[PDB]
Amino acid sequence: SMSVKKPKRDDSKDLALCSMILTEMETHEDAWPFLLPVNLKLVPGYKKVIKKPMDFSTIREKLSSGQYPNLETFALDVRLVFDNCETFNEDDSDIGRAGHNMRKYFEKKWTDTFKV
Ligand SMILES: Oc1ccc2cc[nH]c2c1
Repeated sequence: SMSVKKPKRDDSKDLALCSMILTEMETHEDAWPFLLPVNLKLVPGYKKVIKKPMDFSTIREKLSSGQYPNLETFALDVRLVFDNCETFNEDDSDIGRAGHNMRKYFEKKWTDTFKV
């Protein structure tokens, strides 16, 4: 409360660390469904169904331009990519399984990097 401050973690490296995690995401062999925005006019239904599209390049743009207030808003956008993927694709479709794989990969790197 007022004039009573809880110790807060050192967040000085958060930008660099999220950037490094994102780079690893981007280089993963299963990243291809998520590298660029979905072709809004080539994937029928995607525009109406997916209310908040997100993808790695858009996350990179936002990260590079100071559009994430904190590391948690960055994680929200990454998870959004995979939540959207789950909504639209079958679990055992190539794109669906890629999403599950990428999510697992992200959450471990997230835990390992920040859950000190
Ligand atoms: O490459 C794709 C194609 C379709 C969807 C729907 C959510 N994420 C997607 C990624």
